[PDB]
Amino acid sequence: RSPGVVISDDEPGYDLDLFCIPNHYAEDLERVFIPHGLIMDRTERLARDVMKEMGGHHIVALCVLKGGYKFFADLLDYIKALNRNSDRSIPMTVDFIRIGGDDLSTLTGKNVLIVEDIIDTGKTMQTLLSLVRQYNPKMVKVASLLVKRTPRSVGYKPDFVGFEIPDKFVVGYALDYNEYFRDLNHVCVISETGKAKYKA
Amino acid sequence: RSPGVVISDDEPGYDLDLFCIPNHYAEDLERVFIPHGLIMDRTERLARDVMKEMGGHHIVALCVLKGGYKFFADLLDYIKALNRNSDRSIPMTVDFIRLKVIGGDSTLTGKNVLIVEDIIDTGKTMQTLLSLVRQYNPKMVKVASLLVKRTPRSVGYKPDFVGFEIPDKFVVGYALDYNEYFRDLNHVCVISETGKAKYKA
Amino acid sequence: SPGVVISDDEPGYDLDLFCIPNHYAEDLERVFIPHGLIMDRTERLARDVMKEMGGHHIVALCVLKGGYKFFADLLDYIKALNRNSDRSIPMTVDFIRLKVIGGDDLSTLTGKNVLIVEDIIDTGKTMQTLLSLVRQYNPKMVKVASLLVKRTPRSVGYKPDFVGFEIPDKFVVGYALDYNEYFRDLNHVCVISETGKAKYKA
Amino acid sequence: SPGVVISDDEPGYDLDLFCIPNHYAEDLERVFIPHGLIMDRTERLARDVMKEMGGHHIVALCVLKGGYKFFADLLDYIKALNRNSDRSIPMTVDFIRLVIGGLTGKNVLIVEDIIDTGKTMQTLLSLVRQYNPKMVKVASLLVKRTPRSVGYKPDFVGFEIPDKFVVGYALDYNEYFRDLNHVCVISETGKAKYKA
Ligand SMILES: NCCCN(CCn1cnc2c(=O)[nH]c(N)nc21)CCP(=O)(O)O
Ligand SMILES: NCCCN(CCn1cnc2c(=O)[nH]c(N)nc21)CCP(=O)(O)O
Ligand SMILES: NCCCN(CCn1cnc2c(=O)[nH]c(N)nc21)CCP(=O)(O)O
Ligand SMILES: NCCCN(CCn1cnc2c(=O)[nH]c(N)nc21)CCP(=O)(O)O
Ligand SMILES: [Mg+2]
Ligand SMILES: [Mg+2]
Ligand SMILES: [Mg+2]
Ligand SMILES: [Mg+2]
Repeated sequence: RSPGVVISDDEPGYDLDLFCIPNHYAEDLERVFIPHGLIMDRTERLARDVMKEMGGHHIVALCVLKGGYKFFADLLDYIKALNRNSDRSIPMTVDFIRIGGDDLSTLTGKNVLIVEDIIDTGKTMQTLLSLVRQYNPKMVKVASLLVKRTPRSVGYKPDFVGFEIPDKFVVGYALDYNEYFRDLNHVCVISETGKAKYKA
Repeated sequence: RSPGVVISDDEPGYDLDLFCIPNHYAEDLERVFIPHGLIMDRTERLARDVMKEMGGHHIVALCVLKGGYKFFADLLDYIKALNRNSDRSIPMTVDFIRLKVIGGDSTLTGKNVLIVEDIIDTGKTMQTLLSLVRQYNPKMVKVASLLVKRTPRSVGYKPDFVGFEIPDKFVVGYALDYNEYFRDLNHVCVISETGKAKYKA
Repeated sequence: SPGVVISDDEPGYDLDLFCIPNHYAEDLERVFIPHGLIMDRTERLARDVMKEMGGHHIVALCVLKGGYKFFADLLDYIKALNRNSDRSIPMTVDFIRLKVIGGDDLSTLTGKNVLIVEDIIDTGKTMQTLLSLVRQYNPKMVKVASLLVKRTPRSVGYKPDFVGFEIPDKFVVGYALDYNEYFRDLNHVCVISETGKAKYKA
Repeated sequence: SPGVVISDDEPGYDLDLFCIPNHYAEDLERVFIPHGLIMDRTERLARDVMKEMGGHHIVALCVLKGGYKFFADLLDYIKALNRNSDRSIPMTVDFIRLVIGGLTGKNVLIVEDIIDTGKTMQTLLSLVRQYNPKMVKVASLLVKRTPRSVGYKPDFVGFEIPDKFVVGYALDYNEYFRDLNHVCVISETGKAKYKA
């Protein structure tokens, strides 16, 4: 339904000085695009949407490592918060994929929620949705923190979107650039003095 | 030095549907203006700034009720987080004051005083308060305000710590109110036309 | 529900097991109630309150100074419920201390669901007075939420409607509870060391 | 520091004193370790880690699945220290499932939910020693007192618990009770319903 929080092309983002930033990343980042707390507030709402739509059956929460781990944890924490303060409640099991994970035979007949960090071309998720559906789940839904407006898009749209962003390489909140920037709490844009430095 | 997070005049804010909003305010709000989480992030840095400038002597944190209570609580929580996770720290003491003055209290003498306010608009409230505080000779007076409005009506006061500098729009939430309502709202938001009419006094 | 009961011989926790402000390092003896334990109890307390007072407009009344942390945290959890359910109720806030100095005219309490938030009940005198006073303005309901309740011989016998913890007859500090204005800037509820009790004596 | 010690006669907490998920209302006996208590212990655990390993680049290795919640929180506190200190030391994240999932010349922080016999941690240690790093330390949320123990004692311990079977906070019982804030003790009805 919703395209998520839409971030425009001309969005300047925030100065790093305005926030508390992991200072081993001072000169490598351009601006802060999505502050940690903004992600949290958005994730809280997403959690309520997920429960409204899939909270009528047992849910299997599928975390796509590594970039999705932070989103996955916070999303589940907000779901768990709903489940212990409402009369409506569904049990959840958790799984982790990259390669690994449990036998996807456990997905049969269950409500599967795939949790991803970002959709670019959409190829990764199409491949994943292809492989999951061959085990006939009761329901497959996909929640992605980010969706990128890009000419290379297939045209796939996930079921839950946190943020729709421009075609710029974002890092932070578990999103990496060659395994760097994962320990950053905010989603920020990597600079050239950060790209060339951490390249390859 | 820092004017805080500058919110542009053409800032659209956020559609309500994207966030979790209290049901009884569903039709009373127009947009989410400053999301609760953004306030926390900015406040976290603000706590570090305060500790850099005032972390030398015993401080008295003065809360300007009612609107400042949320910001007061969170800012103190962030400062306390620093105090218990760092080598050197500074002991704090808390006082409360409401202005027409209804609160107390002369205890500010010789102490580092941190006044915590929700929003500076014309500057009169703070000017008055600062005169009343300087009446009793504190070692230092500092003001942290969550919001500072850009308005021609401004006398020209600028606090030492600012979270967000905003346009001349009437905001509510995060303890800020409209005729005592909307204090029970985490986000800073803009009132709808129906909302203004419903809670009009 | 008397809340979480703490026995008279509860040793508490060694300070070395938790993160405490170093400027209180030699001023405290044991951690009595960890801050996180307080939050969890407070989460359940918020649900109970809405279950009982969610019917009509709520006026939350904070008893300064000691109750500000509990008040802010209790109301945060209540707000979390209000924006995640289909049914929510408006809530206005007020601040008093500790006669009633400061605060709005108590006539505004007329007809509303009044919820009084206090840090600690000892003799019960402070609360019984305030209750009798508030009842004069004929509100639909008056309920008292208190973080702590002491088991003391001096007790008149008042029992609040919502209790976080029932504690022994020791003097505790932290979570906005003070010893001569000190220790309010402490996250955990703790007991004072004799060295600290002597340092901040009045 | 042997961590927080929970005695054998620990009655735990009555479920009615806390907020608990509906679907586990009868599957639980007592709340054993409140979520908030876990956070407070973890916060102090983070400063212990930074005291010991915070001079060099750390690689935090998460042990799936049970350790994921403790791993996330412990990292958040370390990251919080890291962006409030003056000497911000970088850290990378790795994941391993025990061997389904899965450094040389780096500092490794292994993060685990619970030490029981030590068989899991023993294997992982010998499986990490092969890659030859600089330093390896182990952080475990729980260390269970048991006669079936090899006698391994990790470098960082949150809580020392009696020989009871606890669930919650990503610790499971046949993959259930992971969606639970507090560490709790299973009810006998719960053992029967979710048996495999
Ligand atoms: N082969 C891939 C790893 C992940 N890809 C995402 C890589 N990626 C694509 N864009 C970004 C980005 O802005 N930041 C980060 N950290 N990663 C990015 C999949 C995106 P899709 O095009 O298959 O839908
Ligand atoms: N006499 C009163 C205190 C409140 N005023 C703030 C009133 N105020 C001024 N602007 C706003 C607003 O946008 N929202 C809310 N809730 N209140 C607002 C003080 C601002 P200043 O003009 O003395 O510097
Ligand atoms: N508003 C006033 C006085 C404070 N009293 C509480 C003082 N007090 C009573 N016990 C304690 C304690 O253990 N710690 C702290 N900080 N304060 C304590 C009120 C309790 P009561 O009138 O119902 O007997
Ligand atoms: N990798 C997995 C699990 C095996 N053990 C965990 C099994 N285990 C041992 N005790 C418990 C318990 O109390 N709760 C839960 N959920 N699991 C428990 C690890 C401890 P060890 O016996 O290898 O030294
Ligand atoms: Mg991915
Ligand atoms: Mg004001
Ligand atoms: Mg009191
Ligand atoms: Mg394990």
